[PDB]
Amino acid sequence: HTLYAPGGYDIMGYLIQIMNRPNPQVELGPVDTSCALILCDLKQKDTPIVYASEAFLYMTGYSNAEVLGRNCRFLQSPDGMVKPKSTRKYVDSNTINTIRKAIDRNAEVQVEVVNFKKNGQRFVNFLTIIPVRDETGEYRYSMGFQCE
Amino acid sequence: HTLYAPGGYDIMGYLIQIMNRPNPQVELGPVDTSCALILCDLKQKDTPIVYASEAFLYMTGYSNAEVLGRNCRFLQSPDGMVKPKSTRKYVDSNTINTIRKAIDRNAEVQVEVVNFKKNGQRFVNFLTIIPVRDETGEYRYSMGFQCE
Ligand SMILES: *[C@@]12=NC3=[C]C([C])=C([C])[C]=C3N([C][C]([O])[C]([O])[C]([O])[C]OP([O])(=O)OP([O])(=O)O[C][C]3O[C](N4[C]=NC5=C4N=[C]N=C5[N])[C]([O])[C]3[O])C1=NC(=O)[N]C2=O
Ligand SMILES: *[C@@]12=NC3=[C]C([C])=C([C])[C]=C3N([C][C]([O])[C]([O])[C]([O])[C]OP([O])(=O)OP([O])(=O)O[C][C]3O[C](N4[C]=NC5=C4N=[C]N=C5[N])[C]([O])[C]3[O])C1=NC(=O)[N]C2=O
Repeated sequence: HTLYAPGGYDIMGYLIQIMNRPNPQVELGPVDTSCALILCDLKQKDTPIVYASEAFLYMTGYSNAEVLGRNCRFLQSPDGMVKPKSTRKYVDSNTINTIRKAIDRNAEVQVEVVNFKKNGQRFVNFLTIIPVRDETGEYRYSMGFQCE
Repeated sequence: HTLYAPGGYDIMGYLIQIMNRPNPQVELGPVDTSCALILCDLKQKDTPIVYASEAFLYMTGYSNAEVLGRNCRFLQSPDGMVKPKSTRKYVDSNTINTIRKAIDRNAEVQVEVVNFKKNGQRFVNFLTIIPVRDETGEYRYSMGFQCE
């Protein structure tokens, strides 16, 4: 059965994997459940978000139906309109390249980035993205760790 | 919360210890952030709840103040009144028997029990209880996974 994971993903399992991941690159610190986190599909074009907890939804002001299927970059514009390769007027291009390259290289990244909520409120997001290997060792997803 | 998840018992740590238990008696399956969690200390009088995740609070409609320091059986009555060794007038007593026995033998139990929310709403609770063994063999904590 899958009664304890209606979201569709064993988030507890990927967090455990990260906790014990060999040679931890960035310092994650304490994550439990109430943490604002999301999971993206690396095996799907533009790494769409395939799971958004809560906390994350509450924080960003977005619903589960508003974020699932989209790339987390929409949080970079006060109107949630962020196209790939484009130039953000309020977010450091440098920062996002660090995130971009780390992701393509399956490398860990931890930065501070300017994000925006649905209503348009700006805020600093202490983000960290750690790739996740599936049952077979291949990196199929990436877990997102957001914090205001 | 501030960073990602500090204030509290090492819940993440027990979830890890639990998934890696090489004696699976019951099947937990995948677990996400929607899973209501509670940690109980079997060595304290009447196995009181020492930790309750927000999902549990949200599910049972009670607050942290209201569930902390108490035995989860309070959920077996629409008014929160459930004294030990007493006959409940709604619940299936076999489910209540099975649970208690399991808990006394430090055995994993998985049932569907009849619970009640703060507002009186009745719900079927897919309850799974797994005790955590100590590095010394002793069982102090027991983790409960509940989902309507
Ligand atoms: C979000 N959380 C979250 C969670 C998870 C699980 C993942 C995988 C990622 C996030 N992110 C990041 C977001 O999804 C995305 O990865 C990020 O926006 C960067 O990637 P992308 O594809 O948007 O990059 P793009 O469009 O190329 O823009 C970069 C920027 O840099 C300039 N650029 C381009 N080539 C360059 C250059 N500068 C210098 N040198 C070269 N060679 C461009 O002009 C662009 O402006 C999350 N994002 C978020 O904001 N918040 C989270 O919580
Ligand atoms: C709750 N979650 C949760 C989480 C965690 C971590 C634990 C450890 C436990 C739970 N539970 C269970 C609850 O706290 C409690 O353990 C459970 O209700 C059983 O224990 P208890 O103390 O209530 O038993 P009691 O009072 O002895 O009553 C048994 C009952 O059965 C009948 N009986 C008694 N002797 C019998 C007999 N029938 C037949 N033969 C004999 N010899 C009587 O009718 C008794 O009244 C959680 N509980 C919950 O409801 N929801 C959760 O999510």
